[PDB]
Amino acid sequence: LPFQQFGRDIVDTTDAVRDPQTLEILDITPCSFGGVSVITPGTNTSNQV
Amino acid sequence: PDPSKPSKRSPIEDLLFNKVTLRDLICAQKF
Repeated sequence: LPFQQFGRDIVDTTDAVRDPQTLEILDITPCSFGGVSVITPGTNTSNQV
Repeated sequence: PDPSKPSKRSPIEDLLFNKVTLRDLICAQKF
């Protein structure tokens, strides 16, 4: 709606902002991340992973 | 098991599966 700039999600996090010059919807999504797991045999068998 | 069903589940097993079920909340946690 007019006079409505920011935005929030269910958990109260800034997910959208409005550009000052040219008003527009600007979603904010964090870049990808995650865990890393290493699969290895015994170090006395080989060294490949 | 019922061959016609693609998931290969007995007729009783289908009823159980379709009865518990469970920006959206799931994506909020992941971030």
